[PDB]
Amino acid sequence: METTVLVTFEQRLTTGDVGKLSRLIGAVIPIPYRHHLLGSSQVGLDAVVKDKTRDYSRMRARMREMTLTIMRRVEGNQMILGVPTHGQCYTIRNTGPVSWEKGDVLTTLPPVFSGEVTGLVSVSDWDLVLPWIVPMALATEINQRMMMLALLSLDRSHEEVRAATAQLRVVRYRDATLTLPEITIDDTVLIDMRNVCISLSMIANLSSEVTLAYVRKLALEDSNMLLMKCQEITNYNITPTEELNKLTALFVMIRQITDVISEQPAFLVCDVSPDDKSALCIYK
Amino acid sequence: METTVLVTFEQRLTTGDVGKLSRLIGAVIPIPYRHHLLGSSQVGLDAVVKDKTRDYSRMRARMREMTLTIMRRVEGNQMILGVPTHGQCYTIRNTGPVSWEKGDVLTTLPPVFSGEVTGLVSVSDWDLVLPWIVPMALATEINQRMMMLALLSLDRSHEEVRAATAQLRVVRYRDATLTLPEITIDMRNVCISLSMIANLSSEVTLAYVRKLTEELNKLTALFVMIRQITDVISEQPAFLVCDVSPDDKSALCIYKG
Amino acid sequence: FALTVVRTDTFETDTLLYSTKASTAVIINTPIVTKEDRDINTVFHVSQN
Amino acid sequence: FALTVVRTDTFETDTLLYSTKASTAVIINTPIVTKEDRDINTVFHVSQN
Amino acid sequence: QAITARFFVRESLGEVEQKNLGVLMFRLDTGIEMPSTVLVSLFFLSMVAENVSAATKNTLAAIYGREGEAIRTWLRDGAWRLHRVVHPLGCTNSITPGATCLITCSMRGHSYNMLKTEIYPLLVPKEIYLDLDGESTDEIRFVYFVITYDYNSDRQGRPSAFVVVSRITHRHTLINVLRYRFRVSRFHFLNNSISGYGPSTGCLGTLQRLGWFCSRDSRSGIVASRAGQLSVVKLEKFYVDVGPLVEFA
Repeated sequence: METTVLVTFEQRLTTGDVGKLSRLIGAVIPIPYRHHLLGSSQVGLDAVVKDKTRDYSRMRARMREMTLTIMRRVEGNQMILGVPTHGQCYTIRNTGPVSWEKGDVLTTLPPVFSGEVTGLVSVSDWDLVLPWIVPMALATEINQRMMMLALLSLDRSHEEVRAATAQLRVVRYRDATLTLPEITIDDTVLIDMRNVCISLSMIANLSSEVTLAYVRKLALEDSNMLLMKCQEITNYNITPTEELNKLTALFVMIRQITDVISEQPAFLVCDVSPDDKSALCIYK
Repeated sequence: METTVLVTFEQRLTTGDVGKLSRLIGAVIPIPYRHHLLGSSQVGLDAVVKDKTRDYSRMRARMREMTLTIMRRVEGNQMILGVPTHGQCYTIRNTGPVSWEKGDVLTTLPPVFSGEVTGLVSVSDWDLVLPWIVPMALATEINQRMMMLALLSLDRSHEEVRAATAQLRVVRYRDATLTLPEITIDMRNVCISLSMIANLSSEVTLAYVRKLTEELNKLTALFVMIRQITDVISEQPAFLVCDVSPDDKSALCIYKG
Repeated sequence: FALTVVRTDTFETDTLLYSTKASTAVIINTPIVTKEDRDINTVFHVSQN
Repeated sequence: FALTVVRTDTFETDTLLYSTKASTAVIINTPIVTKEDRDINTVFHVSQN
Repeated sequence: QAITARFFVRESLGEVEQKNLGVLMFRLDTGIEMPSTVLVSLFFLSMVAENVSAATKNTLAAIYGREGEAIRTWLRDGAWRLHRVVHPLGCTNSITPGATCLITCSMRGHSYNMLKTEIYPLLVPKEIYLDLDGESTDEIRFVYFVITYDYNSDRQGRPSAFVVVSRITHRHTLINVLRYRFRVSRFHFLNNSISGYGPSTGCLGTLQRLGWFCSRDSRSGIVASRAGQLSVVKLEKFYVDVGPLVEFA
């Protein structure tokens, strides 16, 4: 479609604002249309961070339907959002509150959801809140706990669900403590949780009896620190080709059930600056 | 034209090693990081095959997390490694045993000395073992046969699944075949994860079928194993050949991720 | 009970426009041209603010 | 029990670096300019080996 | 800037394409050891996909299913389809009216006649194309190739395939909008998935990116050759980007 976006703010930027645009001009914006020229109300997903129902499920789904840019060029009021051509190296400043674990896939974070911060400045009641770039494992965890803390509610009491979210909705990681968004009991969670149930009911048969009894007869052999918690939580066949088809189908089920809680890969980082503020990044 | 990272050698260079490198001008190189420094200790899958406790899943995950690079030239003790960029047309080399056909999707795996050992320019406890550069579905099937070796390998005590592992044991592709190593703690923890998925799939969703903190504990110990087993499947194919040079020394490719 | 039904209706209307001589003043720039490149063609956005 | 407890501390150290006169000779390349296709921030990669 | 590759195509597979350029070509190391390495037309995999109704299926099988029912559909229809065996590479350049067909298939870009006078459209046949479309589209609709089985009898029963064109770029939202209308396939898919206790099946569907196209100049149409007419859909400025084989179930 389009690779170099010109964006005009129709609102008012001052001396402090043209100073503060420089740091955001490191950062990243999703565009709704991928035009050369787009309105600043559309630029960014801040238009629907004020969805009043306010579900991270739909923040997630709309950034899945979005496409990222890289901000550039504080000249006048105009914004050069270079739509990054896939597989090229670009500098990206951080607003995600982590040092990004240099050497990993850095990924899109929809609305932080630990407080509603104003991203750039509040002019004309509009801020520029960008997706925060947190790594792939942290994003997979942050959607994992999203599904988990509503998975408990189908078969357990909702007060016990609240008391267990009181632990497990604060994510424990170095400089990465976040509070999950008072987890949305929703049809959006339902339509994929039912497919999680489908995949687990299918691995209930794609499971070989060898694959059942591997831990159960390795614990009879020796010990491992996984294997103790795995103890807690004639007889066999000689058809390895059908077991290969079992493993193929099982791999499809586990990759499907992982991509349930595993969102899109994004920036693969070339060089993080030594103050950990700017990252040369490839592979959108 | 592109990004270019230099290697300095601690070794006093052998002219035969320089000749083998000048044969391997077109090769591909495993590298941890695109800092412009590279030491010989950093360069190579020597950095993978040094802990003989460790096995093929972490071999593959190290080759995922570590930078895939193309050999360009050698200048005395320094080595020029041009880091490829997605979309450009590059000459690379077939160091693996598998032959290459045109158009094929091309994929990094670590090499295995189980029956098909192929050493290199090694001097002073460092080899330049280059990864097998192998087709995509073949790479996935190598890993599938490895995980079923680590699953079925416990029942060596029975003749039946002993015969099933010996029946597996072997991966055959076009015009180039190879054996496969026996796992009787990377693949062990991999199949600990697989066996937890297999056990708990008949254990955790039975009251979800009828509708569609204990449960969080169980599904946590399910899903983190699910993540750790999914991360070592998606093969991230490095190249995509336009034309193969005959006798399968080299191939002009386009680079992917 | 009783009901109020409300309804807006849309009317296409030619609307006149009267001003003064040199009412608002325009300052425009000499236009910049970006070259977007595709393999099949080149698109040039002229852009004058 | 006795114990020996070990402490990895880390030192921001300033170092001396002495050389001779003609210790290492440098050869400097001409400052070659690298120009790419015209995008709005027309960067030059100016480099010398 | 585009990358193209001259390929061995049999002179008994160079047709159609040779009449009217624009097709997908898949490669495969198949079961017979003497002709193992084969490249494949999109019309040639249409006679393997069940979604092409048997009249149109045997119509293009009457075009060049002579080669199909020689060895090849006995390796695709007869020997059961995997998505592994076939891999998409793009749209043909270099028509090649030579002795042996050497068709220079593109890898990435807008498939073009040389000299920039003619743009090669992608001819996607009708029954494999239409039925998984999303909304009304504007200029950058993306093409995805999805093989979708349905479990009937022989641990898979029947192979079938689709060419889904959608603006929805993202993987998981795209597989969820597949899961919207593929509830039937996952019914009988669950059925033989719970039939296989020890034996196995192999899962439902496999998605991959193929590129994007002009999509407002998109229209359907027809070609005609030996063995008659063939109603297809013409995708004009088809950018090519073969994505990863991403499976779902």
